[PDB]
Amino acid sequence: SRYGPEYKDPQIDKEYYRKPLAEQTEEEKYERDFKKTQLIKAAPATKTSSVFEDPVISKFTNMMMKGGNKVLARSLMTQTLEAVKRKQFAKYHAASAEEQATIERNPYTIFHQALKNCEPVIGLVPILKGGHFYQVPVPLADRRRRFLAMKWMIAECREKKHRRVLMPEKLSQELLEAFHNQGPVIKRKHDMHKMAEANRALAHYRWW
Amino acid sequence: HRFMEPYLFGSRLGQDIIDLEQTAAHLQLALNFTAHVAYREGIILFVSRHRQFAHLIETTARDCGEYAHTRYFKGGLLTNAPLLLGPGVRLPDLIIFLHTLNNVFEPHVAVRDAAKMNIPTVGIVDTNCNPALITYPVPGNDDSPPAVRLFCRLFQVAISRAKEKRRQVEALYRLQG
Amino acid sequence: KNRAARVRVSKGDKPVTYEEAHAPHYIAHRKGWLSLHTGNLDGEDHAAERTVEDVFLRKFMLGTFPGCLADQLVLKRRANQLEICALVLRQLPPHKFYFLVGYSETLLSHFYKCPVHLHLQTVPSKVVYKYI
Amino acid sequence: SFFTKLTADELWKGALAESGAGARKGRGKRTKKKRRKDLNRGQIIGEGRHGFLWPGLNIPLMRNGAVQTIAQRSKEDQEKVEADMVQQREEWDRRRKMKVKRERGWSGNTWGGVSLGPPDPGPNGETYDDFDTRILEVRNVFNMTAKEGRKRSVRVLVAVGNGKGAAGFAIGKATERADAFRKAKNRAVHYLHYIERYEDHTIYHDISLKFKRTHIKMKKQPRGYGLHCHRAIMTICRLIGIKDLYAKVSGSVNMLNLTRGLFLGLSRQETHQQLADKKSLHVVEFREECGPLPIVVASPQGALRKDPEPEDEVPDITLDWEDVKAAQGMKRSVWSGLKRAAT
Amino acid sequence: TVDFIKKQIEEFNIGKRHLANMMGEDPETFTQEDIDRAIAYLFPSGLFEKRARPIMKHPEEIFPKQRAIQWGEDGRPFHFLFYTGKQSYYSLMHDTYGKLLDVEKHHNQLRAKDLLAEKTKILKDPIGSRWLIKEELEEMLVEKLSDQDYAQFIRLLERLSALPCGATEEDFVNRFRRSIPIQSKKQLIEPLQYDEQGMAFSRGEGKRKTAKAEVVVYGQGSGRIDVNGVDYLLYFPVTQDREQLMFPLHFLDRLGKHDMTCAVSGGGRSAQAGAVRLAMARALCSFVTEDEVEWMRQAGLLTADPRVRERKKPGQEGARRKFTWKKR
RNA sequence: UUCGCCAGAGUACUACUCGCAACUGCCUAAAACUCAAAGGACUUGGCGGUGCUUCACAUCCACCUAGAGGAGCCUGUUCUAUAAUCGAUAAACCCCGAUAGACCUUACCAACCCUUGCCAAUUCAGCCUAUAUACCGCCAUCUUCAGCAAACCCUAAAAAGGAACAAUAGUAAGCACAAUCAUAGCACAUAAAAACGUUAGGUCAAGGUGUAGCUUAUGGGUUGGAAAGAAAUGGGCUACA
Ligand SMILES: [Mg+2]
Ligand SMILES: [Mg+2]
Ligand SMILES: [Mg+2]
Ligand SMILES: [Mg+2]
Ligand SMILES: [Mg+2]
Ligand SMILES: [Mg+2]
Ligand SMILES: [Mg+2]
Ligand SMILES: [Mg+2]
Ligand SMILES: [Mg+2]
Ligand SMILES: [Mg+2]
Ligand SMILES: [Mg+2]
Ligand SMILES: [Mg+2]
Ligand SMILES: [Mg+2]
Ligand SMILES: [Mg+2]
Ligand SMILES: [Mg+2]
Ligand SMILES: [Mg+2]
Ligand SMILES: [Mg+2]
Ligand SMILES: [Mg+2]
Ligand SMILES: [Mg+2]
Ligand SMILES: [Mg+2]
Ligand SMILES: [Mg+2]
Ligand SMILES: [Mg+2]
Ligand SMILES: [Mg+2]
Ligand SMILES: [Mg+2]
Ligand SMILES: [Mg+2]
Ligand SMILES: [Mg+2]
Ligand SMILES: [Mg+2]
Ligand SMILES: [Mg+2]
Ligand SMILES: [Mg+2]
Ligand SMILES: [Mg+2]
Repeated sequence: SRYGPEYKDPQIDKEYYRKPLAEQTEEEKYERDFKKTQLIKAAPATKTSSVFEDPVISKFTNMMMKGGNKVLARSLMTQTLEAVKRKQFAKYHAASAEEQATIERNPYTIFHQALKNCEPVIGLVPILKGGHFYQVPVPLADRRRRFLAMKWMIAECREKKHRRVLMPEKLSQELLEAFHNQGPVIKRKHDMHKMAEANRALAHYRWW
Repeated sequence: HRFMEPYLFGSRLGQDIIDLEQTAAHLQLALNFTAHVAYREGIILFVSRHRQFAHLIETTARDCGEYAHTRYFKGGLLTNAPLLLGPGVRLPDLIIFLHTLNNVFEPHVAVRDAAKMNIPTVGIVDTNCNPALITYPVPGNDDSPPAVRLFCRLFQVAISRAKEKRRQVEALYRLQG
Repeated sequence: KNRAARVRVSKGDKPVTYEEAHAPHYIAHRKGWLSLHTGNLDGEDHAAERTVEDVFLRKFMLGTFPGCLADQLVLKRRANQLEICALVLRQLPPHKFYFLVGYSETLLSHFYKCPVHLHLQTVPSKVVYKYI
Repeated sequence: SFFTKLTADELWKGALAESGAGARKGRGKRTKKKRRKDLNRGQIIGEGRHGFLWPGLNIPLMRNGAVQTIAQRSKEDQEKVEADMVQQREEWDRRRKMKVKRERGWSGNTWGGVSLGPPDPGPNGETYDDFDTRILEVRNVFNMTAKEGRKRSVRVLVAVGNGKGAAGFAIGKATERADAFRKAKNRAVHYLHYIERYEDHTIYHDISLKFKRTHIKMKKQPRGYGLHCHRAIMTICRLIGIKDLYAKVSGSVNMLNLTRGLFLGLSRQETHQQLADKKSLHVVEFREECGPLPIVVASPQGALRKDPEPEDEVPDITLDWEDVKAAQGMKRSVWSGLKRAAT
Repeated sequence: TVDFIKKQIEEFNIGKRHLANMMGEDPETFTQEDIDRAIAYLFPSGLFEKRARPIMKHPEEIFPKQRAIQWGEDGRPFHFLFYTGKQSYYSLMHDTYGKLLDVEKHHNQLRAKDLLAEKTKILKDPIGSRWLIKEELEEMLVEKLSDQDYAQFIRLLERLSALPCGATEEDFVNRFRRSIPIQSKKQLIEPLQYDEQGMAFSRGEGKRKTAKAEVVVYGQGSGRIDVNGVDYLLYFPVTQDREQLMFPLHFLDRLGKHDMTCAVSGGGRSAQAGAVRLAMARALCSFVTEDEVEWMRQAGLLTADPRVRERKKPGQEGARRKFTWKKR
């Protein structure tokens, strides 16, 4: 709240500024952006101009952090990506010439595909009608869908692992499972979809 | 209005016509009374709530040297004088109504307040006006630009002659001794 | 509702002085302190020894000048000598004013073992700042 | 133990408890007295219980041209001074315990009919010294406010008059009784009626008026019949200047409506001069005592018509069973012919 | 109250002469700023509200504008709009409408004669002209005003300005115009300095969360950062702390083209990195042209961080976390 | 111009009569006894599980995070138990008076001593005796709600209300809000402020106190003790990895 309503959100993209002359529709916005005497917020410490960082990676690291220990969560991402990489490399080196053209070695792509596979399509909202709560199926927003996909995996890896099992190793298992659509988070998703299909007839209770 | 029956000549296909015989008979007394107050150093105020000619009313009043009120009439203007205008003020000795009705088509505040404060009121009353409280009513037309300009010019010259003849009367008073 | 050092608003006829018209949350903002000394500083001492004398001076002057005290005392403390600035109504004759000022300037000095100055400012009446 | 003492103002503020939490809504008034005494009333500064005489406070500075030293009164002189300061307290208590009395208007514990004094002068400088006012009605009206609940406003209906025929009435309402009295006095002058009084003692003609729900019948009365009217109409007519009148009120006896109807009827009178003007005929009074003598009261100024009025063999008048009973002597009620006090 | 103000005038003048005598300055050259300094020295009242300080100004500055006498000794008011409540406001409105009608008649005659010699003077954007607020109209028209009446007056001024303007009415409207300052928020660029046989030298200051940082930048050296006498890798073992350091350099493509020494005091591990980031951004302005400074400030490198720790409040836990509130 | 009714309310579209194809019925229709009221319309608050618009920004849901209620400990209450304080005890009490209990603190109790007994004096001192439902001083609450309110004016009477901006009776000092000030540059934010009143809200035990009560005692000193938890609960700390 220390930032007033006049303060606007900063822009981190370098390519946005490096080529101003190639377009006029976007040329017409940034000159007014600074000619309107508009103040700009300070850039957050978590977001930088790195080419190796992803907003999805940063969000998933933020969601794992317990308390305020950010370095521990950053580490846990380090070993999670490293373990996914090394397990995929061990699988890479044990196959025949045909499978190396299909097996992916990129942890970022594997993580993004796992999140897309874990992303639900429809959600449920409790609606009170006649003194009882009915689970009405409702379309979810993109941010809600991705938040559910992320939270389901984090919750599953937090509780359904053995005490000797470490978080990066368990997450490396479930990432490869969710990439191929064989993980328990996919089962949770399909459970929500089935419970929405069973109450499809109750969707008329929604008024929006 | 129910009280305009004696002040009308008849009805020309729905539109009522005001006879000008009693209009002129009333206007003679109206102008005489207006001129006498100005002659005897009286405050004369033109009250008129009509958003078409208000500028003309302030121009006429400024040329006459009298006062005007054509804007929104406040509540305790004439009654609560020691508060709205100043600690001790002089109430207007005569009120001229060019439009007895406001924009709501209700009787004006000043016609009631002048009767409350015993202030003479001379007024141009239309067929929808109420002349019961106006001391000197003149049945006429207040919506025609020529009619209102005629009335404004008549009341301008009535004040001008009164003031000038007061000045020559004082000039002869000085030569009396 | 806060009620400390606050005179409540009447129907609109009470005369209130500048000191009483301001709530305690205005001290050092709109009005100043009635007493000045060094004991309330950071690395200084002997605050209570001066505070007890301050309270005793308030009460003693209130009793010494009965009904003619306009505002509260201003107690200045500067190099072993304490000055008392008072606002007094012109109810007593100057002969009785001069008896009491000379009485206090020696009684207080002999009771506190320190020089005491007494300065009186005579006002025709209590000066009113807010509504009256 | 000296630092435990406070200021006399703070002591009294707690002693009287004028700002108590129970006295706000109205739970108080059980012991309806709040007296605060100033202890510094007759306290000379220099005097003390030891009887010391100080040259600056008690005794003058110089005597016989020489300076006075500190003295002390003798035991008996100090006792004489003590007796004086004690007897001052009995004198002040004698002044305090006596109540200044007040004229009763209609009863010993009502505000109706009491004198309130001349009203306050106007802003331009007009002073109403000949005017007199009397309280007609007092009422503790209550309103329902969200926070305080019962809001008590004293409302008074008050009429003013000078005795020369000009009188009026108005209502003043305020939180305080004194403020309501002042408001009524200052607002009654602005609404003044003029009452046409025939020969300055009685009304011109009998008036039978019908107000909202109050019927008033007033009959013209002789010189020897002084104000046998209602107890409020008598006060109003005493303020107006009417000395001889008889009035009977029937139906509702509401004070506000009674005053409004009385003033409306007294203002709607018809003068003999206006009757002569409107009928173009001479107004001739036939006194019972003066026999058949044609006493002329008003002359029809202007054109005097020679055509006489249609003589009605049988008059079509609006009679009343009350006055018919009075004329036929059937009024056997014991409440009509009693002996009452004078005006 | 006119005579009271007149006496205050002479009292203020004699006080000004005596104040000049006290200070020993020339009373002829003694001005209001000198009065302010003299009062601030003689009467050093330490109060947080500046209006409570002792002030000695001109009586027409201290006292508000007083209404003049509205009527003569015969009782007749001077102005013809006295009985309207607001004689000054309604006179202003009447004059504005009279000039509007005059302009309308003149333009009608010019159009009848087929003469178009007027121009559009309504657009005063390069001057930064604005309309008077209710306070600026209330200091002119001494009597109190209303918001709706002020809006009516402004809307009438717009109608007047939307018509072909002559000579006098433009000047009449110009007194109801206020000029704004340049809201240009461009920063001051520190000039490139040369110190002791060293080229491409500059300095920067940053502060974030009680951490003060000074950065000394050389544009002629290789890419390295020396923090408090030790290397940046040793001082910031965390990857994010070094990402903060690379954030200003990578944006301007000056990674290996500048040699920098950072000295930071206070704060924690990330507060020092943020302060060094801000100082480095403020220092790299000199080595770049103007079009990239705006890109950088729009990326957020040149704006400080006012996100500071809030003070704990009594009765609460962490200045927001309240105690366990039991309903029953 | 007429006809039929109306004499406080409850008793009472009742009992007893007459008449009637009606036999749990219809019409006419009292009295004993009880009260000083019973009634009609209206003004303003308050309320509405009436209805319609704009909302909730830590706030109701939709939704996010960390916890309580489960265990141990600390501590505060309600209960039993003792010779053994008191007050708070719905939001607005429960690590609250108390930023603080071995004697002191301590006002509680049991044993013992002194009674013009702190002060210059006082048929005087002294009382933590009762009344917070007499108070002042200090606060909680609605409450980051905006209203309160002196002097006036108006209403075909007035309990009360007072507004139409192309304006239809409203001016209005002042207290609030707002503004300003502090967190040492602005902005934001925080802090602070929040009037009149509601809860007869808390405090005679910070201190003084009106009233009613003690004076070889309900006053003043010394010593020793003020446990313990069958059990219930509130708030925190430690964790359950
Ligand atoms: Mg008309
Ligand atoms: Mg009696
Ligand atoms: Mg009666
Ligand atoms: Mg915390
Ligand atoms: Mg009966
Ligand atoms: Mg029936
Ligand atoms: Mg029956
Ligand atoms: Mg919540
Ligand atoms: Mg915990
Ligand atoms: Mg537990
Ligand atoms: Mg207890
Ligand atoms: Mg209790
Ligand atoms: Mg409670
Ligand atoms: Mg003991
Ligand atoms: Mg103990
Ligand atoms: Mg005791
Ligand atoms: Mg209480
Ligand atoms: Mg407001
Ligand atoms: Mg009213
Ligand atoms: Mg006001
Ligand atoms: Mg500041
Ligand atoms: Mg602000
Ligand atoms: Mg606060
Ligand atoms: Mg404020
Ligand atoms: Mg209570
Ligand atoms: Mg209690
Ligand atoms: Mg006590
Ligand atoms: Mg007690
Ligand atoms: Mg417990
Ligand atoms: Mg707590």
